[PDB]
Amino acid sequence: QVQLVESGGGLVKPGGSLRLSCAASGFTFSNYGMSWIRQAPGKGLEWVSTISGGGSNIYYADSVKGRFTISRDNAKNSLYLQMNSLRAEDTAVYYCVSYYYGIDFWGQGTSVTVSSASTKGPSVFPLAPESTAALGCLVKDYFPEPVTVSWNSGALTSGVHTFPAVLQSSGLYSLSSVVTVPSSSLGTKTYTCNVDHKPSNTKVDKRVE
Amino acid sequence: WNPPTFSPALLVVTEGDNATFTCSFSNTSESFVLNWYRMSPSNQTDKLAAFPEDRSQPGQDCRFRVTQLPNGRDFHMSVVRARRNDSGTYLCGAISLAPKAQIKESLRAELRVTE
Amino acid sequence: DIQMTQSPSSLSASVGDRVTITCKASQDVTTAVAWYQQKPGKAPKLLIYWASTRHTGVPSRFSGSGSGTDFTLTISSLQPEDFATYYCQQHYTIPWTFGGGTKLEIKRTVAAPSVFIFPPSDEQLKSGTASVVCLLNNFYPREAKVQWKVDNALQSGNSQESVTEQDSKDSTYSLSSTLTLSKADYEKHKVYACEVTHQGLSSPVTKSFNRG
Repeated sequence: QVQLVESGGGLVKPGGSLRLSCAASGFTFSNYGMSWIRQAPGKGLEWVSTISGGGSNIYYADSVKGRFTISRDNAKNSLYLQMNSLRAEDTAVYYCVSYYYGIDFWGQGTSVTVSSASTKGPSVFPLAPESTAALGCLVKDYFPEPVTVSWNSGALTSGVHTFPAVLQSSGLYSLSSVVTVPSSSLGTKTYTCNVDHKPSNTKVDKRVE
Repeated sequence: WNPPTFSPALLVVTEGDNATFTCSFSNTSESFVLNWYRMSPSNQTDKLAAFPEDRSQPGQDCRFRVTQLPNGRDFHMSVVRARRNDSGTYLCGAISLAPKAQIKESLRAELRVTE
Repeated sequence: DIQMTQSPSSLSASVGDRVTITCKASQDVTTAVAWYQQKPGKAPKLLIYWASTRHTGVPSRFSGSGSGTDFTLTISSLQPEDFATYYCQQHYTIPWTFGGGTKLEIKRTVAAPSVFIFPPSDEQLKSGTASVVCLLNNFYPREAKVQWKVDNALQSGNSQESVTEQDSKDSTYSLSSTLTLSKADYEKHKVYACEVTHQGLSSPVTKSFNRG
């Protein structure tokens, strides 16, 4: 089958640079145009740049002109995006794509995060106050995404809601995980949220009372 | 850009032999697709083949082939082992993809497959 | 630079429904319009191109039409796998541009949120900051209003909220709102309240605590 596989995404400081690569297979590479599309977190699709099969027709979105360079190596079945002078709003998933009529093949994307924040594990605080009660954990001030939250080591899944993180003005993320349980359970059962943040090698168990 | 041409206007071949049309298209860029069509009885156009091919259509009819000639302008569009039922009306079309997408068809030609 | 405007921004429908979504170009794009489906965490997939041509392997219930500046995508009979976000794109001229998207969500009966307020922990306060959390659990539709009041003073730019995607089981939403104060400011006040307005409630509900 046609396959497109991106690599090179990561964390960069504002002003820095990053090179994305894409390996293509399952078609004669030089006969098809290629493109980069991006999607900022929680946002829509944005075309970045396009290069024809032979590489002589090259186009850029105004938002990246002068900073990004697209290129291809037809002997290596490869597509590249050199991103210089990166800005915070370049934070996005970047998809390597190929087009024909519309964009018929998409890679699964590589994530780029442009931020001055440094890697930092979360502080985990309890959330504690009818037949139903709520409890939670506030997972505050971590970078970068993601964190994973479970409850009672995975024994408690029904009624759990772990919310999408919000980015704070500090540049750190924050989220909450909550669960509703029978009110009568609040004095008999123990409730522990387990928070994992691999970028910082952090694992936290927090008893909530 | 000018529409492609499609020649000869009348092609006569014998059943079992090959029939070759030429679609000619002056490309100002690499960003074109060339399509080969037959006209149906209801004057619906049916795509026979394309160059570059549609990668989402693997496993096509090998009887309809497109060959790029070395000058990069001319393309052979060939019916291999023509059948009497291949007699009809044929054309080619060019579709630009970038910087502006648009479709232009050639004049139509007739294929006559004899006994 | 052609602008593509999609509508509606979201639509609730049931399995079996006929649904039609709209895309409007800020200038003529002839028929060079494509449509894509995207599900959370996955790349988009192509559905339609040249306004009305169904892409290979796309189910027959998907169709598209339109020309000039007005385009539509129609799903003739919605199936469970069809709930997703849809994007149109013009492939007429560089720069290629996309609509903002239409989210297709599952219709269900109105459900009032259960509302809960959480004071800051002593652990966090010891660190110099105070977060107060208001939870709206398992409501529908998505639209809700949350207002923070501290000793009656309406709060403005010191809260953030987050919403879950539709529950896989009951098709509801949940929402968190977090009000963040310095410890000193938090200790200046007594009554912390979150007032919630939602279609399923006959009146706003206020949940509050007294810092003392």
